Amino acid sequence: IQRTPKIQVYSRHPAENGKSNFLNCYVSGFHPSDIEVDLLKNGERIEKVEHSDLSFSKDWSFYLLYYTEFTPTEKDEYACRVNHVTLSQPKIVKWDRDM
Amino acid sequence: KTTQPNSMESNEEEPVHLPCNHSTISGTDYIHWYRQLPSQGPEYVIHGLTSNVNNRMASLAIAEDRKSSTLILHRATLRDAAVYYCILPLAGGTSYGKLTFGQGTILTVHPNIQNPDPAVYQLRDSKSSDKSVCLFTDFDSQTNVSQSKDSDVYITDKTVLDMRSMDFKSNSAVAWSNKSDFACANAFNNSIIPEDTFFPS
Amino acid sequence: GSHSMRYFYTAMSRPGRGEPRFITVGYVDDTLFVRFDSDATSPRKEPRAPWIEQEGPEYWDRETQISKTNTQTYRENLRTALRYYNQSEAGSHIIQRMYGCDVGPDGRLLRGYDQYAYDGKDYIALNEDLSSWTAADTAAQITQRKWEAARVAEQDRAYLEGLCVESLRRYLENGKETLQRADPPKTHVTHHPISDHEVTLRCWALGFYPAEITLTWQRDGEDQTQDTELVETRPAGDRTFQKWAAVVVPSGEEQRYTCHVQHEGLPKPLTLRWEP
Amino acid sequence: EEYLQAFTY
Amino acid sequence: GVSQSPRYKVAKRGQDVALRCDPISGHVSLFWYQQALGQGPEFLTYFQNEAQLDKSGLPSDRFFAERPEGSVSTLKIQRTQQEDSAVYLCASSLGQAYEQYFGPGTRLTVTEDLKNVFPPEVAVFEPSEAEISHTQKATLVCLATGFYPDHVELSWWVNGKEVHSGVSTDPQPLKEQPALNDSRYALSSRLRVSATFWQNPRNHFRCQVQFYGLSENDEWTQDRAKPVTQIVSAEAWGRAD
Repeated sequence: IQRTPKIQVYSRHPAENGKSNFLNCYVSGFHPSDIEVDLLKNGERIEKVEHSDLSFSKDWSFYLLYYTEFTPTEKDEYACRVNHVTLSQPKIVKWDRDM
Repeated sequence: KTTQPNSMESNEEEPVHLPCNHSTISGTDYIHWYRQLPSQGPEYVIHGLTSNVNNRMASLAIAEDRKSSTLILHRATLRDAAVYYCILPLAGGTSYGKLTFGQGTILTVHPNIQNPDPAVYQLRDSKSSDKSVCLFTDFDSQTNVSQSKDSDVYITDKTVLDMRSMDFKSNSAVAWSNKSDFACANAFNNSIIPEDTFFPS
Repeated sequence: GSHSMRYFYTAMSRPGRGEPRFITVGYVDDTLFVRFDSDATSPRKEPRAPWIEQEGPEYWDRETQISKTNTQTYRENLRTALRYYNQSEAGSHIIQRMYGCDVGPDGRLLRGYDQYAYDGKDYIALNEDLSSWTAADTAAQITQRKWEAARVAEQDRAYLEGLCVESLRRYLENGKETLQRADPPKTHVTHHPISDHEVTLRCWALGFYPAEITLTWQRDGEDQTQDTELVETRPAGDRTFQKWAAVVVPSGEEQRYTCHVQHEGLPKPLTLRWEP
Repeated sequence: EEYLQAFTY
Repeated sequence: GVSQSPRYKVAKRGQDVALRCDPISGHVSLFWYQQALGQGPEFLTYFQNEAQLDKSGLPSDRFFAERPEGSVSTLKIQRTQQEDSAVYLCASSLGQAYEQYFGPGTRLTVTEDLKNVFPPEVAVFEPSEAEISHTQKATLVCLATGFYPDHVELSWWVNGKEVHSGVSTDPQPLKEQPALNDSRYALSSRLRVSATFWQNPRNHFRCQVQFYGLSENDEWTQDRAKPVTQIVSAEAWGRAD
């Protein structure tokens, strides 16, 4: 079986400008395991981005969390770049403080 | 890691309870039994975990706390005479099935020598007249054969002889010596032989 | 109350890019507590909760030793499956396993699991009787006859009725201050317009444990099982969790709508509203 | 604690 | 099931040898074991298909095993020393923790000099008269002596046909001069048959010993005949009076 990923981008604590935090990308319900997941800032691909260990739900589909420390501003756009076999184009979700 | 008797004897056509002790076994370690017949590779007999298993040759009886087990041959025949190994292949979840054969239990099956006729016979060589050999035969299983205390005197362990058309079994030992002066009359002096061992001359 | 322990295996082949890889993660309820990855430098079983570090050196030798042996075991499984399904050795394939137990307040084993998959589809799974097997297809039936003769079920039963519950009870005791103390969701409601007539009202549940939760919006006390946009429960990163429910509404009606929160760590079901 | 399920497919 | 060739192998200390194993077709797992005289087998190495995953039992780096096509296995022993003298056993199984079917083993004896290799001399010993009168049965004894290495297969043949009934061969050959490091061995056997078969002039009893040692590939420096692989036998005809 082949399952397309579900994706979520959110902060760890309610977004507060100037206050440090953690930016999360949550990929779930996907199959097979391989997944190119990037956290972006203004386009720049961030290094020193960590991820959880591979695990899976009741129906065998995988979930991973990608995080890194970040401090939001009003200037800066943050996003998730996801690629997976089931996708035909790298997928980019923008991060929204109200989501 | 298992411990078993170094050796064990029994009568033919009798049950044989081969014991094994495994003090330090995992709740999840399988018990395995292998045997190796003379001059052949080892073979699998049976395995189990908590409940008692059955063949077809063997049964396996695991104690209630699982700290020990007995392999049970229901009806031992001569062909069952082997080394019997009790192995814990998983070794408390540290190993994958390669076998740590123990030292094992050596099992000898004795024929039921019902009507014994103990005797020592001398056998001339068919080619050369001079060369000689002693055969001690037709004794029952109560008798042990010893290696004689002499370097130049060769004495074989007993072997069981199976005459299948006559339903007849017999024990023998063969003795021969380097020395041009050895007698059958004294050849088995290092053994306690039946008081009515027949001596022809 | 009721508690679970689960282990999760992933083995994935990767032809011409190394030997297959084996990940293991361990869970008590919703808390990750142990991990293993075969691609790690000096691969060993590592702690992921403070209360597990408590286990002595004997524990971590046996745990690492098991995961190393499983790297080998699942490498064989991968291969066998190739031949079972007649699939070229140039492709990548995945095996997954989950096992473990559930316990009631008395420590008694509620029920046991051990399920195997191949490429995301069921392969074989131990039945609730802990005595027999369900094989999803003809391939898995080969495995079934083997495992039946091998008596694998007996091992699973011995583990689930024994070590599984004994250890789970121990982790719950040593981690009692965190594992058996549920964390109330911190909640509020936000307000975002769409035009002049339409606004969105969003209901946030934050910092709660366990993961299990319900959020429902109510227009004048009627359930919006339809018009509520509900996100799948997501991890915060600090071992707790997140969720939000939202609905499109016309301006001025904000007060007609009410958010309802159900969670173990709340003494009673919580009702909520957008604040003027 | 885990346990080793050594038996293969 | 599993086969292993050669069955027997005599080596000069210092020369290389390769041992072969054909596992049961379709078996994923293969195991090599060493069995040293008087002890249980002892894990050498394990293969999963072609991969040598566990070579933890290999006494030294001199020991090299391969399994190119995940089928047939070859254990190479280089610069053979005396201490390598053992039976090497091959086992295959359906998968790692499944029952291991073993081959009959290859039997290696490493000697300092091929001059120590001697084929057996064989003799048949005729039944005792008193045994015939007393029990109505006749026992023939076969004595194969002065052989090295201990690499023999002995069998009885009555009227051209191998017989198993009424036969007993020693499981272990003796050392004749236990004192020497290269001592030669003797072995004994019996065939017992009812007197009347012995009391027939036309009944032919033959004791046969298959010795394994040298071949025509090997090279010989001595004066006595090359001790190649060979049958040595002795024989006796039945007797009326």
